[PDB]
Amino acid sequence: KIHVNPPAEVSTSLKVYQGHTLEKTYMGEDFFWAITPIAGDYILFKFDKPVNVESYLFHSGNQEHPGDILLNTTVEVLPFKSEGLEISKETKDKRLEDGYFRIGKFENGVAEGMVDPSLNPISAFRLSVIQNSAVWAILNEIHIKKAT
Repeated sequence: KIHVNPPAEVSTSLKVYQGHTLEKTYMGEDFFWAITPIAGDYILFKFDKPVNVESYLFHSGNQEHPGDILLNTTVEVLPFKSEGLEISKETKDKRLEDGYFRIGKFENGVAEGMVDPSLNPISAFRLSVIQNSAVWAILNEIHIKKAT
């Protein structure tokens, strides 16, 4: 699908297969196709400006290769403000050492979810590969939706 995502510098540690780069998927042009993701691989969307994020949608696999999905991969967000924000005990528990919050993860090839209003606006979205994959990973759709 084609969405207008917030302007961003987009990068990955992953090796892509035959031109299937992350920037084209972010732009709606083609699907991302990574060779066998390993623990500690990431996909990074670093926004040019802070974004008030309502929700996110990542769909892995596609019609032609439906088992080429993202497994054991988390959804992490970097708040623009590092301090000056009360957050709940539950939300503090999701804070990583590098200051990203772990808000979600891939379940049967899909990650979709709301952003806690207390974390907005956001400077970056990251997808962290926590464990090794046997399968290649397609990203067919990326939608980061603005709340404002």
